[PDB]
Amino acid sequence: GALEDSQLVAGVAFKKTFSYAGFEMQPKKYHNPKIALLNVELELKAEKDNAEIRVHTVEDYQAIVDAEWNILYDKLEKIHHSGAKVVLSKLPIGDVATQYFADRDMFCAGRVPEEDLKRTMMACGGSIQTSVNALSADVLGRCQVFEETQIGGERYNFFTGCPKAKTCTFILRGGAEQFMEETERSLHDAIMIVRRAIKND
Amino acid sequence: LAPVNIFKAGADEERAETARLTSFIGAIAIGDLVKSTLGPKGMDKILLSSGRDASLMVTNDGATILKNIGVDNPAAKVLVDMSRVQDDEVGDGTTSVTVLAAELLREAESLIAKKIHPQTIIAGWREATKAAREALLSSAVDHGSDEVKFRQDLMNIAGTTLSSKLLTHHKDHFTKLAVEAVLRLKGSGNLEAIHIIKKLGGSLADSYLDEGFLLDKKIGVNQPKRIENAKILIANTGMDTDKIKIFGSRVRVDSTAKVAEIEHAEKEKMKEKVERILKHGINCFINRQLIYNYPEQLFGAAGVMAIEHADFAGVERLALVTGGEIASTFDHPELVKLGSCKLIEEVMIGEDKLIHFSGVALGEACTIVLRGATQQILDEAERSLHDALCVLAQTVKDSRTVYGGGCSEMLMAHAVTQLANRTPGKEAVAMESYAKALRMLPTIIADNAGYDSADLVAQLRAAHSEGNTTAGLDMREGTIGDMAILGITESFQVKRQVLLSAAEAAEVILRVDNIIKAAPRKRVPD
Amino acid sequence: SLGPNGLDKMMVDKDGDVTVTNDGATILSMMDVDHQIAKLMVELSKSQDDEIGDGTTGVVVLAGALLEEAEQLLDRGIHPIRIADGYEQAARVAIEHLDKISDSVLVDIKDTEPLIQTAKTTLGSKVVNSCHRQMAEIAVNAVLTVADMERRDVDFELIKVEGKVGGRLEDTKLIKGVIVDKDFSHPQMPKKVEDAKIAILTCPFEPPKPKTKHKLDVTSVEDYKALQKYEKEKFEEMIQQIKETGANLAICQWGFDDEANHLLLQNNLPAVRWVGGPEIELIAIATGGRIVPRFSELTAEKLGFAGLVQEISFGTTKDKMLVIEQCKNSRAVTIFIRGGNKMIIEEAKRSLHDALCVIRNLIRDNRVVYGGGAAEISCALAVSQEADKCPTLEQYAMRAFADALEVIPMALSENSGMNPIQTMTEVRARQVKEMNPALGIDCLHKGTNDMKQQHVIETLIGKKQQISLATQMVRMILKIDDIRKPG
Amino acid sequence: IQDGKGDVTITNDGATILKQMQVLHPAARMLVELSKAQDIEAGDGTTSVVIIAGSLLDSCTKLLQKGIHPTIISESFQKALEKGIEILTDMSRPVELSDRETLLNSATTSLNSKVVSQYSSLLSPMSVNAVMKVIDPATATSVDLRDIKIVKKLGGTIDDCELVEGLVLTQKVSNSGITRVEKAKIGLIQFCLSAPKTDMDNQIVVSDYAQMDRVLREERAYILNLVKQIKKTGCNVLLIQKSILRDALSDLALHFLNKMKIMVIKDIEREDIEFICKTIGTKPVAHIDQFTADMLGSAELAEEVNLNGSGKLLKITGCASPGKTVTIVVRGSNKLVIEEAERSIHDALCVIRCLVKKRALIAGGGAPEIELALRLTEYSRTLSGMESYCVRAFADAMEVIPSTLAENAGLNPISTVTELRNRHAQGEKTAGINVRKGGISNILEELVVQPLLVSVSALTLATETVRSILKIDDVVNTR
Amino acid sequence: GRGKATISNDGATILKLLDVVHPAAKTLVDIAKSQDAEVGDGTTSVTLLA
Ligand SMILES: Nc1ncnc2c1ncn2[C@@H]1O[C@H](COP(=O)(O)OP(=O)(O)O)[C@@H](O)[C@H]1O
Ligand SMILES: Nc1ncnc2c1ncn2[C@@H]1O[C@H](COP(=O)(O)OP(=O)(O)O)[C@@H](O)[C@H]1O
Ligand SMILES: Nc1ncnc2c1ncn2[C@@H]1O[C@H](COP(=O)(O)OP(=O)(O)O)[C@@H](O)[C@H]1O
Ligand SMILES: [Mg+2]
Ligand SMILES: [Mg+2]
Ligand SMILES: [Mg+2]
Ligand SMILES: [Mg+2]
Repeated sequence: GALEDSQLVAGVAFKKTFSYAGFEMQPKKYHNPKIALLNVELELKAEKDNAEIRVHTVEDYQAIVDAEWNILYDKLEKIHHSGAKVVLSKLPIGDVATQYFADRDMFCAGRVPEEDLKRTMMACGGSIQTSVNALSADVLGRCQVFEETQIGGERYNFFTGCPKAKTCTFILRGGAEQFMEETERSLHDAIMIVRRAIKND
Repeated sequence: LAPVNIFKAGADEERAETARLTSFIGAIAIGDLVKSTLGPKGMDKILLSSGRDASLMVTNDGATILKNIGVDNPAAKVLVDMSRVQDDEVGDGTTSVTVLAAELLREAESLIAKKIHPQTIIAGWREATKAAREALLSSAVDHGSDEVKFRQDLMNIAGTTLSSKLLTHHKDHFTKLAVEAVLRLKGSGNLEAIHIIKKLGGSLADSYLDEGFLLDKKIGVNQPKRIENAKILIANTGMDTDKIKIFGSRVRVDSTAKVAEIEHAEKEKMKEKVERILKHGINCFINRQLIYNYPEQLFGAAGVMAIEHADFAGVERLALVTGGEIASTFDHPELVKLGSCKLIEEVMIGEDKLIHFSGVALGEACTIVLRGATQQILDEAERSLHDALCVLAQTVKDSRTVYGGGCSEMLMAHAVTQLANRTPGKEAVAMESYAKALRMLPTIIADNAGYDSADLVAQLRAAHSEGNTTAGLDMREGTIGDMAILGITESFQVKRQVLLSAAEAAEVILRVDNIIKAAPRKRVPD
Repeated sequence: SLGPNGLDKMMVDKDGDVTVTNDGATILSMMDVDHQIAKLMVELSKSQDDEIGDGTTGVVVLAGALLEEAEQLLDRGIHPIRIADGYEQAARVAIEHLDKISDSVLVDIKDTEPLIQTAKTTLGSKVVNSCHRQMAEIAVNAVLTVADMERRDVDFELIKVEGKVGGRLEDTKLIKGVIVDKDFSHPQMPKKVEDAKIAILTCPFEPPKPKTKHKLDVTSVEDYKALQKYEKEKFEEMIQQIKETGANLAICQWGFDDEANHLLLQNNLPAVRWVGGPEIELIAIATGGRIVPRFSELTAEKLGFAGLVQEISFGTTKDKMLVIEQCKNSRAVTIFIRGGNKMIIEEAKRSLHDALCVIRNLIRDNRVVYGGGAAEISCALAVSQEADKCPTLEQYAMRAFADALEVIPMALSENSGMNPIQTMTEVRARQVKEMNPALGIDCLHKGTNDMKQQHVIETLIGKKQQISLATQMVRMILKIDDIRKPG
Repeated sequence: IQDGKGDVTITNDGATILKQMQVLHPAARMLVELSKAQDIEAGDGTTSVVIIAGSLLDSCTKLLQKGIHPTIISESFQKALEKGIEILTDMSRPVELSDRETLLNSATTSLNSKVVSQYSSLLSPMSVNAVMKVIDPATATSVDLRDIKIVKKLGGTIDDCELVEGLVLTQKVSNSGITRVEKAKIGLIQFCLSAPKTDMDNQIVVSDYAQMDRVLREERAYILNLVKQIKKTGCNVLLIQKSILRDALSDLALHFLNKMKIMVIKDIEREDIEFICKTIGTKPVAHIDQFTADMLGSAELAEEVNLNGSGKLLKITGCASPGKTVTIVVRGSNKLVIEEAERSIHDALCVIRCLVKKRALIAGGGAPEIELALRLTEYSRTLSGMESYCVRAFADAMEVIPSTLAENAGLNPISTVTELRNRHAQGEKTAGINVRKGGISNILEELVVQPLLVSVSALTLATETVRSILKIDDVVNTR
Repeated sequence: GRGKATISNDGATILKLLDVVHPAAKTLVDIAKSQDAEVGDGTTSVTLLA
């Protein structure tokens, strides 16, 4: 792209992360969604590395096998019943979770960077949750439109339309890595000057 | 070169003239190296390896030579890849294609010397190939509705394929073996269903095709060594420590008697499984895995011959030969089919004992025993028989044939010449060059024989021009003869592939005008 | 390497691998250089390739011509910032002129003729031009099948390009289904099914196993026999669960056991083993089914319908592949490439990628201009006309831009074998005399200079990107005045 | 021959010599394969085949210089080979397996060229008896030489080689005190006499002090039960196969077995079980429940002997169920002598095997070669063209063997070959070189004969190798 | 050293990229860094003035 193609989004936008099988089977545009921000890992795993299971009978063995699926599905249903349509996490989202969300027309993203998640929270108005046992309305973020778009060979997630935003994001175009680096360096000089001028005029 | 450097140390660049020179030299060298092995009177090459502990082979196939030759010229690698792909596709014609490509590039070199743009040559060659393939298609002869004529054509094709190889000393003997082995498959193109076993000792005329089947395996101790009217069960299961219950379980007790009881139950499980196996009413059990000594003694007491460790290939071939199915879990004797044969015994070949199945039910697979005086001789014999089997399978899959001995090349050359005399511009020279390149294979064949190649090719060209579309070379005397009368036959797919691959490789090489080499990765001595 | 008559380059890798290619981006990527300016040109070509996907060599040619033209002005005593400003002005004027002569045509599934013509024009320069009609048709059909139209985007993960050496290039085709490099697990399974119902699974055909550390204690013969019975009961139960839903074919992401394999063979239901995640999601998207993690969750509403599943065998090798075809309306297609050489396959893949990118650009924006240098000649005329009204010493920079914008017709004519100055002089005289901006260089010698009649079509955004990117890169190069480096 | 490592061999066997050298020329790496092929097919004549091949390849040079083509040379060689096969088959003579004198003559002829020619009067009957003890002459068509086992034991002299119609073991007995048993009942074991052990991960947990003694008591009782069960059947000799995962015989088990007066032999190999069963009639047992009095074998004597200083050796003799097996003990005062004697005995066995395979006999001493040369020289004149030259060259390339024999014997080769040819051209076709008389005389009177299969195989393989060699015209070096 | 290039017009960035080891010269780098941290603009003017 060209320099005049640079843009400012009042909202947030970040790069696509790693995805498992089924990510292509869920919708990629929402108008009035609800956003859940989590710090919880949603996949089938051992409860604790400190744990150990000792059992005597095959019936109890089968019950133990079923218990893990029951736990994971309980967490997934607790997320689903809150009304959220977009789910973001700092921790890995498993293939089972991805297919579960895709089977009910909901969007999921995992391994989102901490800075991006904080900026998203500040833009939308939610709060990071480490437990899905108290997912009320006041902890869910809201945006006026969410999309995924192709930009110059990459895929980007856009949350736009929030009027109460306290942040913004720059998308800078150019022809080379050093071109973009020098553009960013030039933008920083103006940003600091404007901050100082806001302080004293 | 510009005073400024635009490359790392060791990186190299070659521009128009040098690049064309290098590519043409490499291609012509590759062609000239393999020209000598063409025709009924070609000779062999010795390949010995410096690195692989001095491995020695004597060969005639073109692809085998080109794979082992360690070329470094970029142009030669394209020809090597083309030959390898041709071998993987049809399995015959790996020398003619590279000779044709080399001759085409040799003509293109002089055409460039005459100040002609390469794109004009490319267009001329495109039109020439378009005409030649149509002529070849119109020349084909289609059989298959007649069994006798089909068998005659198969015999002719096999005898023509084996002419250039060492097996030409016993051509009829090996032609019959190839034809029968191919027709034992009942129309399936499964080439790995034919097992070739080669062993030292005896003359090459002692090779044969077995009427039953042959395994190089053993049988357990205290078991019958021969069976009449056998009922065979073919299984793929684990009869070793069979109690691999894939759970992560363990044993915890407070005594040694309990461990003894569990150890007894362990053997009881295997005894029950062996009884379930025997419930099918069999007298021969063939497993692909290992059979331990306790089930071995159970089978011995029951009076059953057990075969252990006959791998996937052997199990599949036994299934195709006898008619049974590969079974497991042994819980429904009414839903599993058993094999059948009239005799199982042991035979002594050389100094080896082999299990021999005679009077089989289906015969969908076969084994071929090769005897020779040298390991190189055995390797070359198997390598030559593979080409015959492949071409026979291909011509069975598509049953239309074209005459050989240069007749096809002269027909294509005549068509290209007739096209060339009809067009203006510089492209006519390109098509005439294409015709000249086509007319070189009979020349090399005659030269390798030691005849007057120029005079013979002139006579052939005159005959084809006047209208004898079946004339060709007679090698046993060195004259002009009729290919239909003499029985020189070939498959249409092989010739089509040769022509198309040669044209594609020639065009790909000719479109190049710049060679850029990066700094090589340094080997680490110490 | 510019034009339908251009030649190609042979690049030797660090390990001795050979690549014969005409793509400027790939050539510049495979070259290794020390000069920082050379690396900048490589990055410029790569950025053009990432953004548009075509015209990656014209941009570097234009940038080189522009930098060459700036040298005389540098020698005459002009500050390079003035040159950069004049270049910016001329580029803006040319871009403003470019969209005035563009014609919009169409995007729909009914006509497809202009799309075919555009794909033909983009494929005319490659080694594929022997079957370029066929491959253009393939490309346009695939993009129209996959494209999303209300949002105006396509996803290239829904198009799978695979090639196997052997056969003829003309054997290349399009499959509205899936093709994978697998086969049926048991050698005695049927090789074709014509009304396949597919159950897609992500669980191994093995008894279950908890993820956390566990130990099952066996303390008696009764417990031993209970475990022994449980193991086989699980194997039977999973097969009955799969069969009860009416499915006829099963696909699994992991391996089977011998017992499961024999039971699947015995119950007349073929299966496929050890497939990948992308293949599974493509199969689900094509057949309309869903991926299930357990046998307990399998229902007849989660199966997929396929009108044919076959196993295809190639020549004298043992290689076999699986094809799933004749589904209802599908959002996934595959391109099956064949050829006699590995480098042929690679170049075919690159050409097909170029065609798909061009058709995607047409989807994004549907107004075009005419190639053969006509747009460049018209832009040069416009810049030269505008420069006559600029008195402030920038007319020199504007005329330098106009001169450097005419290097494309020189390159085309010189490659085609005619005389550049006479050819473009006559063409420009004809253009200024008449009022046809659609006159260019007759490269193929068909007897006319009218590219609109000859059906030579190019996208507008490609030219805009070329001009803007080259101008900005030239400005960056001109701005630098010092360099430090070790020895 | 001294190797790179430092090992030393002394040999007369042609195949062994060629294998032990390291020839580098590719044309010289096919002669060793030819020798191996002749060794596999016949077991004798591994030198004459190489001599004949070299002679033919040498004769090809004059024709190549004169201008003949290699293809013509190959075809003419094939014609001459067919004629030679015809002539030799005509010269052959029928033989019956019930004639022991003929077998003795053949064995001593095959054996009188090695270092052990002085011990032929002791080694020939051993070989004949060994072959006749394994086959059934009524219908035997081939001989399995893996049914005869050769055991090499240092000490003594070659004179002490012997034939054993029983079982010989090189390992010692683990039982301290018992070394000789008469009227022995023998059993073979494929399970372990040790503490119980399951194939799954097992472990015993102790939480009270009584269990500590209980475990020991239970283990002791478990071992004692197996020992009593073994004793119940009347077994005197026990054989246990090798085991590497768990201990196959514990000290407690050995103590109980010694208390019950049973001789124990341990570490029987897993690959000679078939031979042991074939020899003594036993049946392998892999479960104690199947240890029954019908699964044992009976033998008259089973005892270990101590040689003077070399060590111990177990011998089992007088088997009630004698199989078709036999063994040979080879002695010697040096390892080089022992291996050379072993190779000589193998040569004799192979010659007898060939004579069983083909019931035909022929005279030795160069008679077949000289007759072949004369007949092919006569045959050449009937032909016209380059064929006559090629066939005459093939005929002349066969005097090399008689010339070599005369030169080795120290006579005049020219006069010897001339006299041989003249005598073969006027009648008797059994005349040959007599080394004892030092001249030319009837060779059957010296009782020197050989099978026909050796000559036929040598000629055929040599001709095929030469025809293969003529096909090559380029050498290239690969990776 | 690693071949990575940096194109810059910023005084503080240029001074950081230069490998200055003169004890008196290091002060001019220090003041440029201080100015950049404090106000964010004017990194060349202070060095020229000093
Ligand atoms: N008996 C024959 N008489 C005449 N031409 C023959 C004969 N046998 C084979 N050819 C010709 O030999 C050529 C094949 O070359 P060859 O070395 O046998 O195979 P390849 O293609 O593998 O090199 C073909 O042109 C074929 O027509
Ligand atoms: N048939 C044609 N007639 C005239 N010009 C053509 C024709 N086909 C392609 N061109 C021109 O060739 C130029 C170079 O295209 P190409 O060589 O494919 O590489 P790129 O598209 O990356 O520049 C294009 O600007 C186009 O206008
Ligand atoms: N006593 C003998 N007198 C004469 N010739 C003999 C006598 N014994 C053996 N020969 C001959 O000598 C040759 C035996 O040589 P030998 O060393 O056994 O070679 P090879 O191992 O190749 O058979 C044969 O020609 C054989 O007939
Ligand atoms: Mg061939
Ligand atoms: Mg292009
Ligand atoms: Mg001998
Ligand atoms: Mg400033």
